[PDB]
Amino acid sequence: MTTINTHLRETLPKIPYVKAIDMYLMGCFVFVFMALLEYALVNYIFFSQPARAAAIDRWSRIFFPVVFSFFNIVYWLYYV
Amino acid sequence: NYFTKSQPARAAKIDRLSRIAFPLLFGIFNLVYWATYLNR
Amino acid sequence: LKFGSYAYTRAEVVYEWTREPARSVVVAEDGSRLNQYDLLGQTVDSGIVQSSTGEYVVMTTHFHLKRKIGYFVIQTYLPCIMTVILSQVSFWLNRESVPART
Amino acid sequence: VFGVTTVLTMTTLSISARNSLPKVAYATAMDWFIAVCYAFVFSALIEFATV
Amino acid sequence: NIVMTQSPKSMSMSVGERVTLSCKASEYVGTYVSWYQQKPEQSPKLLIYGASNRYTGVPDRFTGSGSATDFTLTIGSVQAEDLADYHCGQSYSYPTFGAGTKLELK
Amino acid sequence: GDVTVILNNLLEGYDNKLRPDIGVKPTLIHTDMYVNSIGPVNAINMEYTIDIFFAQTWYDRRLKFNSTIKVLRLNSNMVGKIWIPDTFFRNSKKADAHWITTPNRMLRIWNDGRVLYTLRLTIDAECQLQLHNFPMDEHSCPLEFSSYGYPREEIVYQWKRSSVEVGDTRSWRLYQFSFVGLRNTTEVVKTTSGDYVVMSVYFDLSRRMGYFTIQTYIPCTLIVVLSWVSFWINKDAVPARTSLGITTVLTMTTLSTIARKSLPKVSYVTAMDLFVSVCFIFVFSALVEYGTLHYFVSSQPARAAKMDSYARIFFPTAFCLFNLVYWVSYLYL
Ligand SMILES: *[C@@H]1O[C@H](CO)[C@@H](O[C@@H]2O[C@H](CO)[C@@H](O[C@@H]3O[C@H](CO[C@H]4O[C@H](CO[C@H]5O[C@H](CO)[C@@H](O)[C@H](O)[C@@H]5O[C@H]5O[C@H](CO)[C@@H](O)[C@H](O)[C@@H]5O)[C@@H](O)[C@H](O[C@H]5O[C@H](CO)[C@@H](O)[C@H](O)[C@@H]5O)[C@@H]4O)[C@@H](O)[C@H](O[C@H]4O[C@H](CO)[C@@H](O)[C@H](O)[C@@H]4O[C@H]4O[C@H](CO)[C@@H](O)[C@H](O)[C@@H]4O[C@H]4O[C@H](CO)[C@@H](O)[C@H](O)[C@@H]4O)[C@@H]3O)[C@H](O)[C@H]2NC(C)=O)[C@H](O)[C@H]1NC(C)=O
Ligand SMILES: *[C@@H]1O[C@H](CO)[C@@H](O[C@@H]2O[C@H](CO)[C@@H](O)[C@H](O)[C@H]2NC(C)=O)[C@H](O)[C@H]1NC(C)=O
Ligand SMILES: CN1C(=O)CN=C(c2ccccc2)c2cc(Cl)ccc21
Ligand SMILES: CN1C(=O)CN=C(c2ccccc2)c2cc(Cl)ccc21
Ligand SMILES: CN1C(=O)CN=C(c2ccccc2)c2cc(Cl)ccc21
Repeated sequence: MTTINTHLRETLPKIPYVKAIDMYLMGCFVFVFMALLEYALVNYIFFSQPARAAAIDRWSRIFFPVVFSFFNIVYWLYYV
Repeated sequence: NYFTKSQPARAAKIDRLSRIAFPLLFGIFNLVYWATYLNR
Repeated sequence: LKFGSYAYTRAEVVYEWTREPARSVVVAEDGSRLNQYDLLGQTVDSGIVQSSTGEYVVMTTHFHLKRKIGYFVIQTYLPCIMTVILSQVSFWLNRESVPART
Repeated sequence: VFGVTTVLTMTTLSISARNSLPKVAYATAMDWFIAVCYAFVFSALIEFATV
Repeated sequence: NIVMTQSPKSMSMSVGERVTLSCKASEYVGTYVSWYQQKPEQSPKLLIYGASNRYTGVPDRFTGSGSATDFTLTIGSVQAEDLADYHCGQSYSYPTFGAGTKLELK
Repeated sequence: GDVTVILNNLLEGYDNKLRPDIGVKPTLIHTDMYVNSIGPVNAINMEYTIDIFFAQTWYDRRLKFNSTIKVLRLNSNMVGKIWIPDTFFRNSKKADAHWITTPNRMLRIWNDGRVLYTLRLTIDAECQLQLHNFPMDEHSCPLEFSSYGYPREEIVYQWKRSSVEVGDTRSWRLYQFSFVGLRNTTEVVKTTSGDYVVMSVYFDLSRRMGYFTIQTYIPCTLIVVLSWVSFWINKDAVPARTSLGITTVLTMTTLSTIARKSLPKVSYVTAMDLFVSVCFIFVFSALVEYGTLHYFVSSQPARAAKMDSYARIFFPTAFCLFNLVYWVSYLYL
């Protein structure tokens, strides 16, 4: 995601405000970042209880694409 | 990692201490830096 | 923005502002191609330069600029903070996962 | 690490390959080749996930 | 409205001694501060036009010193003809003058 | 007025195609410079920018008038109507005068025929930089000039006693360099058209290692210490140490490549290539040492036990000794 962003930035001029494509990249980065943090949280409480860990894992497996689709529809309906 | 399997209590203590000393120190650095470079 | 006379010394050609010095250099409203800075105002002055051929009138104009931080925040200061946070998230993984934290 | 590094290499190849030609709004034949290759790499990782 | 504050409001001085007058501006006035001298029942006469430039017909004992906001007028060998009022005025904007300093002899 | 009749009487029967004393003696030209700024010294194209006020003075016995005025002070309108020497800069790649808002030239003729001609120039001069010892290097590269068509027997140049004057030296565009001084030179060079009097001004520059420091010297050393931290990691976690070493190798390569784009495509080794090369070697040696460690814990453990403890003290001392010898050897030169 960082590689993707770096390649795009060199083309555009040094403007202070946030573009729409930069907003989308920040959304995708926040999603993959929270995925890594969710793994860190599941790994922190893995030896203590496996029930809560498995519950958080199967909750992530259903609620990350739904929230991503919500963000995608809000984005493609506000910027069109 | 070097202190595990020889003194596990010390490794646990320094990982719990560095679990709270790092965000505090980074926040203090952020406050001091932005304060000294926004009021300049 | 310093301008003066070439070839005509102070005893030959002198310059002056046609209106009040605060009102002589006029910047237009829609006249700003700045992306990275912010024009705050203008400032004129008048003086004399001492050259090898005589003294010359020099009219000075200063434009005051302030750099906008909005680009450099998103370019460097927010990724640095996020990378430091990504380093600090390694402290929460278990001590039995050595390649992970490595 | 196989799957993720080949997906990274495909991403780098796609960005580094689309800068040669101008910024046309339609798909070329290199874009179709890159898209099908990216689909194959991503499909390999998804099959590993299923296995 | 650029306000010029002149100090002191009143001063006394003898003959043959150095004297220093000061003028301070609220806003920026580049080098467009002028010093006028006014004897009683007379019109003011320009002494120093601009910061540190003597007018034609002024003796070489008056000399000015300029900056962005702080301005000075110094007289050297003071004779008995410097018993007058002295005004500082800015010309960067619409002109405003100072209050004046009345030199007296004691 | 009177200046109009003087100027009209000076230009009757005047030939601007012939130098003064065309068959009598060579013309003596006194030259002055005023360096306004020395621009960026980029080493890629082996050049540097300079802005000067070039002043020439000579004697023209045809521009001699009798009047109560002593000097005619003119614009650039009359520069093309009298004889002007054909001075050109021999080591310039591109050079232009200034034309905004009116041609920045000055002509002054005196009572006895002495002409002074001044003009503002911006030169993009050429100097081959021997880029050894980079970035701890010092250069002295010139600005030369002479006449183009008139040889030594026709035009002779000569410095004054107050020839070259620099300005403030703080508003100059020297980012990576530092002005230290100058010296003038006069010589005669043989050319296919004749012998020409050439005058040179050498500017001495020294490179300040403040950008290359925080760009390469600090990060490469930090990456070396990063490779060093692998020794304190447990010898059983094999993917950890292998990944650390090879990713450290990645960082070294990327930093080396991004660091070599400052200097030109020279074929010799500099004082900057050697440093990054030795840093790469150090990272290479650390990884190959762990490789031999992992082979030797399986082959025979008596040799592989105290090898890592030896490496923990041998790698920093070797790097510190390299740094001491490198820095003294390249700061003595
Ligand atoms: C291949 O083809 C190329 C394209 O044709 C060709 O390039 C051209 O070369 C010729 C010859 O070298 C150039 O001609 C001269 O230009 C000199 C000034 O030059 C520079 O400026 C021009 C633009 O010209 C304008 O601006 C100046 C300064 O303001 C004016 O003085 C000019 O008149 C002219 O002004 C018009 O346009 C302005 C807008 O630009 C308007 O604002 C203005 O009002 C006018 O409308 C640039 O193009 C040049 O750029 C080039 O060259 C440099 C060289 O290093 C390059 O680095 C750069 O990249 C460009 O390539 C450059 O910036 C003129 O001064 C000069 O005129 C004089 O001399 C001749 C010969 O003696 C006279 O016949 C002529 O009358 C001129 O003389 C008078 O004025 C001078 C002023 O110094 C006096 O000293 C002199 O005494 C005389 O005064 C007399 O007349 C006055 C009225 O004119 C009067 O008042 C006086 O009282 C007195 O009577 C000449 O025109 C030409 O510009 C080049 N053009 C281009 C596009 O490059 C190239 O050479 C060819 N190569 C080969 C190998 O063949
Ligand atoms: C520039 O050149 C002049 C002459 O070419 C140099 O001048 C001389 O200075 C020495 C003392 O330093 C005198 O003894 C000579 O008599 C001077 N020459 C003349 C002709 O008067 C001058 O030093 C040079 N400037 C430099 C090298 O910076
Ligand atoms: C002090 N000085 C010189 O002696 C060289 N000639 C002068 C000058 C020459 C001609 C007209 C006006 C001014 C000049 C111009 C600059 Cl932009 C900076 C320093 C400087
Ligand atoms: C400005 N910004 C952030 O603050 C979040 N972290 C960064 C980052 C982190 C490391 C290197 C480069 C960039 C990032 C990545 C994307 Cl794809 C979009 C916005 C964005
Ligand atoms: C492309 N490259 C690397 O990958 C890292 N090591 C090399 C090298 C390493 C050892 C010996 C010779 C050359 C090097 C050196 C320079 Cl001065 C610039 C880029 C660069």
